Amino acid sequence: EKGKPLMLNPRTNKGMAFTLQERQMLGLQGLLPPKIETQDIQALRFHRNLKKMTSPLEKYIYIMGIQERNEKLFYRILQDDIESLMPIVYTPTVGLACSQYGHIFRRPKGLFISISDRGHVRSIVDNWPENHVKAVVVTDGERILGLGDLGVYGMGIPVGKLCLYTACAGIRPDRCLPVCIDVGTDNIALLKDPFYMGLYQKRDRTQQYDDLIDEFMKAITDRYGRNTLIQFEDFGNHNAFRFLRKYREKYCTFNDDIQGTAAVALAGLLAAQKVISKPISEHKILFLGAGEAALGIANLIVMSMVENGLSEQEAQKKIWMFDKYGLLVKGRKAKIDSYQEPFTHSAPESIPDTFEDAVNILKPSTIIGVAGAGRLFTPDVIRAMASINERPVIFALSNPTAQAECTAEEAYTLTEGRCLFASGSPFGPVKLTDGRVFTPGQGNNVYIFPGVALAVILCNTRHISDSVFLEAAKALTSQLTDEELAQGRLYPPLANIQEVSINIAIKVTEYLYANKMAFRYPEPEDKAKYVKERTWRSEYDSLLPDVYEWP
Amino acid sequence: EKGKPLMLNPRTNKGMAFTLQERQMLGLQGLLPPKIETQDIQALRFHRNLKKMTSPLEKYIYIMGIQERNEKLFYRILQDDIESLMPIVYTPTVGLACSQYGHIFRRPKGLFISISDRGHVRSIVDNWPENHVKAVVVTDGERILGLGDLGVYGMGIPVGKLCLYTACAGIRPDRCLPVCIDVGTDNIALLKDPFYMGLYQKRDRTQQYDDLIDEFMKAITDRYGRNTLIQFEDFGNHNAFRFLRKYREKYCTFNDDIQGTAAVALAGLLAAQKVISKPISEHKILFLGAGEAALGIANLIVMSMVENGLSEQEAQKKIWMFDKYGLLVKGRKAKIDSYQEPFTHSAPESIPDTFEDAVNILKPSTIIGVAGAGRLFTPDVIRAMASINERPVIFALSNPTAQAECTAEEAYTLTEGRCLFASGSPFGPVKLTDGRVFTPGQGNNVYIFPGVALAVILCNTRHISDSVFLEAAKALTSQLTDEELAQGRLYPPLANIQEVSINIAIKVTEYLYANKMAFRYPEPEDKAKYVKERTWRSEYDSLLPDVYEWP
Amino acid sequence: EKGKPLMLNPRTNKGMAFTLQERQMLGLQGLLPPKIETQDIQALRFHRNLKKMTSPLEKYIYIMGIQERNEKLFYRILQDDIESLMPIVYTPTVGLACSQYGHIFRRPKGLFISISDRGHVRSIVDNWPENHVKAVVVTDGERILGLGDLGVYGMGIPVGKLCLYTACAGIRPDRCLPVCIDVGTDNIALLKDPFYMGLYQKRDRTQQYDDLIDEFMKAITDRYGRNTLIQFEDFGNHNAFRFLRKYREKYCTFNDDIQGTAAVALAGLLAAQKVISKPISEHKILFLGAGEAALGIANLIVMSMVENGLSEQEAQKKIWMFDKYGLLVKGRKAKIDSYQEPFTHSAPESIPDTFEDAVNILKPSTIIGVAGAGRLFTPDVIRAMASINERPVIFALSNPTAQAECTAEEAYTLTEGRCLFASGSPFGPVKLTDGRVFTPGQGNNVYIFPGVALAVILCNTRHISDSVFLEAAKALTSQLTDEELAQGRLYPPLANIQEVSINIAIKVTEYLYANKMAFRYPEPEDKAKYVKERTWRSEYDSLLPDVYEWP
Ligand SMILES: NC(=O)c1ccc[n+]([C@@H]2O[C@H](COP(=O)([O-])OP(=O)(O)OC[C@H]3O[C@@H](n4cnc5c(N)ncnc54)[C@H](O)[C@@H]3O)[C@@H](O)[C@H]2O)c1
Ligand SMILES: NC(=O)c1ccc[n+]([C@@H]2O[C@H](COP(=O)([O-])OP(=O)(O)OC[C@H]3O[C@@H](n4cnc5c(N)ncnc54)[C@H](O)[C@@H]3O)[C@@H](O)[C@H]2O)c1
Ligand SMILES: NC(=O)c1ccc[n+]([C@@H]2O[C@H](COP(=O)([O-])OP(=O)(O)OC[C@H]3O[C@@H](n4cnc5c(N)ncnc54)[C@H](O)[C@@H]3O)[C@@H](O)[C@H]2O)c1
Ligand SMILES: NC(=O)c1ccc[n+]([C@@H]2O[C@H](COP(=O)([O-])OP(=O)(O)OC[C@H]3O[C@@H](n4cnc5c(N)ncnc54)[C@H](O)[C@@H]3O)[C@@H](O)[C@H]2O)c1
Ligand SMILES: NC(=O)c1ccc[n+]([C@@H]2O[C@H](COP(=O)([O-])OP(=O)(O)OC[C@H]3O[C@@H](n4cnc5c(N)ncnc54)[C@H](O)[C@@H]3O)[C@@H](O)[C@H]2O)c1
Ligand SMILES: NC(=O)c1ccc[n+]([C@@H]2O[C@H](COP(=O)([O-])OP(=O)(O)OC[C@H]3O[C@@H](n4cnc5c(N)ncnc54)[C@H](O)[C@@H]3O)[C@@H](O)[C@H]2O)c1
Ligand SMILES: [Lu+3]
Ligand SMILES: [Lu+3]
Ligand SMILES: [Lu+3]
Repeated sequence: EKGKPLMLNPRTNKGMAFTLQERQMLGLQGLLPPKIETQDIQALRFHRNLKKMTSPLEKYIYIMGIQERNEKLFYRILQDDIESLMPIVYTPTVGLACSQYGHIFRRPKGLFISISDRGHVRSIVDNWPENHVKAVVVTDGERILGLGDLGVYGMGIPVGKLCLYTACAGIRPDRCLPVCIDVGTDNIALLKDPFYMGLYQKRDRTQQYDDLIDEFMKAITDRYGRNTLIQFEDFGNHNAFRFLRKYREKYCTFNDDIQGTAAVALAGLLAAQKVISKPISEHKILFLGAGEAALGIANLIVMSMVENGLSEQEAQKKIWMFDKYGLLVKGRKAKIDSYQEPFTHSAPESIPDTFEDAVNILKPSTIIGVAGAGRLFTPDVIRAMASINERPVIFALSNPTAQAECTAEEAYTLTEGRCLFASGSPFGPVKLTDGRVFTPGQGNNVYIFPGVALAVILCNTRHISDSVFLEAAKALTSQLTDEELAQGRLYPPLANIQEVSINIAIKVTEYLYANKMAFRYPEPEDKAKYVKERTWRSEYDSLLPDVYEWP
Repeated sequence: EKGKPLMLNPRTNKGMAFTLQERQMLGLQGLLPPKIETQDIQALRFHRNLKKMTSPLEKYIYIMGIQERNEKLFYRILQDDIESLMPIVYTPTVGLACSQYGHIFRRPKGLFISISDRGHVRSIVDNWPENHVKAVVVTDGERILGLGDLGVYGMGIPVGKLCLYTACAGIRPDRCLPVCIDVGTDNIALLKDPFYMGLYQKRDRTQQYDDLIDEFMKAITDRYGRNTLIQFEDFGNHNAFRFLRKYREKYCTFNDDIQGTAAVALAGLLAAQKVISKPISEHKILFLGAGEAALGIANLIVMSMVENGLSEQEAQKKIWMFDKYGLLVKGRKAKIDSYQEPFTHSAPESIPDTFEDAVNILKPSTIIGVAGAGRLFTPDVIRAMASINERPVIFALSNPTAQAECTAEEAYTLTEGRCLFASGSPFGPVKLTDGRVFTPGQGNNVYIFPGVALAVILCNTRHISDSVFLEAAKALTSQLTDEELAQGRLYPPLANIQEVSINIAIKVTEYLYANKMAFRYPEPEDKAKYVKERTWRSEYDSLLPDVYEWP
Repeated sequence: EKGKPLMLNPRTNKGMAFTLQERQMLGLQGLLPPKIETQDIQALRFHRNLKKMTSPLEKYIYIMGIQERNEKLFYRILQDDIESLMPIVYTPTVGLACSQYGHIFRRPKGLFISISDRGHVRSIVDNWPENHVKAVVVTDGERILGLGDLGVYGMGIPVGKLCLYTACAGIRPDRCLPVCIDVGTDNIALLKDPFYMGLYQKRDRTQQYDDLIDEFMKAITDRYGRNTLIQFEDFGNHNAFRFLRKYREKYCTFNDDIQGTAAVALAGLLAAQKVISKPISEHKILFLGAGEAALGIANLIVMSMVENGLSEQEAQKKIWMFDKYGLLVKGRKAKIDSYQEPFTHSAPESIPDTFEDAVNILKPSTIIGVAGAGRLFTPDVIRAMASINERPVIFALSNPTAQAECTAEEAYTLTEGRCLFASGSPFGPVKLTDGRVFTPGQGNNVYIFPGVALAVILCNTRHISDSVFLEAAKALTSQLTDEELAQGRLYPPLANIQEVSINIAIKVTEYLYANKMAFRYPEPEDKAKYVKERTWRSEYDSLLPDVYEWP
């Protein structure tokens, strides 16, 4: 192609950063102003403009705009302050954006397969411009973060992650593809909003539903290969948990909200013991709730507990769960799902009633907050664990900084900095009464999924096993400098999420090869330089044709 | 536009004559043989191959090939050997090819409008790739030359024709458009021809046919401009005359079969007298038939008799018509149509039975053989004219050479050479006993329409007046040379048909301006340069961008 | 893409076969005669036309055009009458066309990597409009059949060849790419040909040459992957054997004029013995030449011998070769090449001054005319062998039908039908005095390269071993009927080359597969239906967009 269609395609457009030669060769001369910018000027003007921006959503709507304008530029700036931009491009700003979706709508971004399209998903799947695709993120928006049902308003999610895929891992922007499935909704507020962008109708939980998913999986694979990466996101547990059991062994899929999480959690717990050094067998982990996040970590734990010569059975018997309906035990009045059954150990002599109550009775070495019900890690709770453990482990991942089970402060200050804390949300250093500063640890999934993703793709791996995430964990934590440890943080600084992911890549592509799960041939000798070589760069490319005089 | 499509479109492609640099900058490198030919080299490979060919229609096939192949090479070749290729790319071989259309089809060429498309003509009209179309050529296939109704097999003419408009006048191909309208055919054979490629049904003569032409008429002027020229062709006398009467002053249209013909005749008819010199007033013209081609002329004659000082009446009264049914006289039994009455004079004392009988009875000065009935211009008939006239004028235009009213020999020899003979069929010189080579001329309409077409175009004339044909006629005649006269031809050698039409273009555009029939401003001063300036080239152009250093 | 480009493309064009719906929707109405044809009427128009043809090259020309205007059709027509068209699209008419290339030239047909494009081939590769290429053919026009250095006039071989890959095996056209590499030329005549379409310089042989080959090999692989099939062709022995050993291991390359030829012969020879039954050990084999063919053939034989409980050494020791410099024995006066040594045995007591002479002293079971010098298997040479052996094997591969070492007649007759004949050129049945008719079997490589090519591709077989060709022969050979064996052919009817090749492919896949060299996963339980599926078709395909109401 040539001409303005060049300037129209974000994948090509370089704005003023187009060289005079191209500008001429390409028949652009006169379509751009007499100025030839660099990628540093263009970028400058950006911050120079993002600053004057007030609200974070406004900044989102701005940046997200340079995505459908100039692919390179958009992504260059991305890493430019990847640390600070991430929270606008993704969490939490995107939850805002996702709620606003349909109002702040401007240009479309992903792929849309509706239940009204059943029987033709393929052709649709064939409507997508991109030739080579390797990454696919899909959601049916049923559980858009803590916003619950958001229908197609949720497509904001796929869009976000795929950005990180590239931003911190180096996956090709073209090779990705966010997708949103529309089967209707349940949010009335959504069913009566003239600005909604999907089929106006209650969800579809009939057989039609699965078949549709089925049809799309095949359509995607059919169209792009069987090794093509398919990440399930924001779904309705039940489905999100069964749609995994089902296809995992059939396709190249994985669900971050589950596997992706458990990965980071572990990493946390891990690095903790690296400083605690407490003989596995004696551990006691108690959960403040039995949901998705829980069951998810609960097993990658057992999994690694077991990997240490422990029988799955005795392993999981070291895992206790406490959800709204009280403590998770045998025979209780409330209900307990199949996934729950294992972690539901026969009732202890005396039954607590307060999480705080439980803590005692059971006496866990560890305690994790995943109930998203605000601050339940009372001062008492903390201060009790703080007693029973010479160095307690507390993890409040609930989000946002509104739902955490507690705070970093109450955490350390109520334990003599004798505890090891980690927050799912962000939290500031903590200097205490003795001039002691404790920089805490935030467990974002951005720590895993992008790394695991790059590996599985560059390896032509055909399936993603749990041992992978379990291995992913290690990879991560095994990135914590002793001083980081000294500092007290159980997660590598979010400033270098790149390299960290790039490293995690390596170590995973290696692992893959060793266990012979990688089919990419022929195996390379230097995976380091291997991987590091395959990353996608924002650095512009000359569009000039290869002329050359002929002797 | 770039890539193979450059090589795929005939207008762009130029084969191995594509310069290394264009190849390189256009991305055609390694798509063409490393050799770089010139146009001549190419045009040579052609004439070399053409040589080893046998049947003309075989050639016509080959040649018409380079058309839908390399626009710029095809034509160069044409005006390269015009006098010799003319009767291949067009009559007579084209007559052959039309009857064979379907068995010799390889690729489509013009625009097809069918009554099945009635109501949507416009849309059809809108599918023609070209943007700027100035000259059109329509036909409904009813009377393809002497081959009659040929259904869609006639589309072989609009193309042939236009080749001349372009090769002779110097008109821009991408500005012409050969159109073919389908309303069934009446040819049973075709009707049963399994390769016939039109609608399988009787010719529709209902009201619909009228509306179609209309819809099309307007649909074309709409999309292209009411100043856009439309030439009617191989049509059916009855229609070709009314449509001519109708849209004449409504659009920029005319008809070759009538208008075109008429002019060329007179051309001869003046080149003759020019050597004869016989006081108009004593002139007596007689037609061997009274159809289309006769009345078409009969009036071009009048107009000029009346231009010389006669009155409409006194002029025609010097014209007589004798068709199959005998002498055309006031009250005669056979039918006389409104377009004949004028020339149907009052019965001369004696009514002749034979054309030769009439020859005496009337005592004409000029004899016109247009009945297309072969040798009816009997040696006697010759000898008679030759007697009663010390300088008889005989015109056998019937075609082909067979239907000819006679032959130059039986004319010149049977007159000692005291006859000014012209034929619508090719005849070589005739050396008699005393040893005198006379080159009888032929009156191809190819002399007219192009040059006029040429002028009417660039003059943005809105309507074609017959006065233009009469004028045109002079133009052509006045091309003659005393030597061309002394040689015996009243028509200029086909060889320089280039200049011949070009030169006519000028003189005609001039006439247009002066009578104000021209709307192209500003009116140049030196018309000669004007036109010679506006003639399409055959020589290659560049596609190479305009690159240059910015100081 | 729609409108004219869609019919401007040989791949998409369907001529009058475009449905009305495709016509209206794709904006083609009017652009095509109002007649919707069917492939059958189209193809019908072609034979009915080809008939009136005469010269064999003429037909060639006529059919090679259908190729550049409408794929599907061309081929449809092709395999329609593959037997009669094969020789026209290929040998022995192809050579007629290579010699006349440029003297016939109309439109480019493949890739062109000149030595002048050195250091840039990649880009040139990048100019090929096809995105997924899987089959490649390359040649340097140095030894194009018994014609010799033909320059870029030889491009016609890959092109043609490719046609059969398709027409015979079922390989997707857009995935095939024929290539020619201009490095100058040693044939003078061409160097003086004003039409010559290549580098008007002497054949470069310096280091630049190989380097270019390499630059290319990767260039291709770079763009189309590594597993991309690369068959060599009509090179100058020398390089053919070297580049062979070279890239053989680093690429999916192979050479038909070596590995292919072989396979056919052994398929002939395997056949013979099936009706001869003479326990290997007692086999003796001579050769009328030691150039290219000889060695190739020879070895695969050795390979099989080996296969049957033998030893490389003795094996070839059972093989002898008599070139134009006497026989290939130890210490002879002429020059023996490295590839020739393992067949240049130690001189037997008396040394043969003649083939006939060597025929006795050696008294071989099998004989093979691969000298292409003509009839050297004289009636004596025949009868002699006839005598010596009760069931003698004679194979005269030399081509055309002029270099044939003998003929089926002089074979079957001068042996009462005691021999096992097999010729390279074409020959029809032979009836004897005792009214005994025998069809002589022809051994074209067309029987092979397709089937295989097809296999390697579909199986992503990264490399092509010799154990496959030999395994190919067996498979081919195994396609013979006992009645077919009755008539006496060692080669199945060319009339069923489709299946033959397909079935050969099926057999090979399982092989490639079972031998763990097929990488395509998952390995299909049914190779039959498997291969049988992915076969390309000549049946047109709808263009209509997938439309459907939304409930
Ligand atoms: N200038 C450019 O845009 C440019 C230049 C050279 C190569 N390439 C591309 O590189 C590819 C060849 O790579 P390879 O086969 O040697 O690699 P590989 O086989 O080592 O990689 C394994 C698979 O992962 C894909 N892949 C590689 N890096 C990726 C990334 N960073 N993000 C997402 N997917 C990735 C590959 O296409 C391949 O299918 C070609 O498809 C080509 O299009 C692009
Ligand atoms: N990477 C991360 O940082 C990350 C990842 C996943 C989940 N999370 C956090 O975990 C929280 C829950 O997410 P989820 O996916 O597990 O949801 P979920 O619905 O699966 O979990 C809810 C569980 O918590 C229990 N619960 C709710 N309120 C309770 C209360 N007031 N007291 C006691 N138990 C209560 C419920 O019984 C239920 O079993 C969220 O706030 C989220 O921010 C963080
Ligand atoms: N530029 C040229 O050289 C040129 C141009 C136009 C027409 N022509 C020739 O004129 C001939 C007729 O064309 P037209 O358009 O006038 O056709 P037409 O059918 O309209 O007219 C033919 C006339 O001749 C009469 N006629 C038929 N047979 C006759 C016979 N046997 N004896 C006497 N009269 C007879 C008919 O009554 C009819 O009126 C054609 O054969 C054609 O070759 C030549
Ligand atoms: N290299 C090229 O291809 C090239 C270069 C210069 C101009 N042009 C073309 O010339 C046109 C401008 O015409 P102008 O205003 O100078 O002319 P003009 O005003 O002198 O002519 C008046 C009319 O005649 C038409 N015309 C001119 N030459 C013609 C021809 N050779 N055949 C058929 N129709 C013809 C014009 O389009 C115009 O409608 C532009 O539309 C442009 O596309 C082409
Ligand atoms: N599938 C087939 O049917 C098939 C395949 C390949 C080759 N061939 C035929 O094989 C013949 C040669 O091809 P090639 O590949 O062997 O090429 P080549 O040029 O490498 O082989 C020539 C050999 O024959 C010998 N020779 C030359 N003249 C001789 C003579 N006058 N007397 C005895 N020996 C002589 C030479 O020493 C040389 O060893 C051709 O005619 C060709 O038609 C047929
Ligand atoms: N209407 C159409 O033209 C149409 C429709 C559906 C699919 N397809 C094509 O089929 C391909 C899917 O192949 P698969 O995954 O089943 O292959 P596969 O894995 O079963 O086959 C192995 C390899 O052989 C190649 N291959 C298969 N048939 C071929 C042929 N006939 N000619 C040349 N190469 C061939 C494949 O591309 C593949 O790389 C897609 O690339 C798609 O473009 C075409
Ligand atoms: Lu999520
Ligand atoms: Lu006409
Ligand atoms: Lu060959």
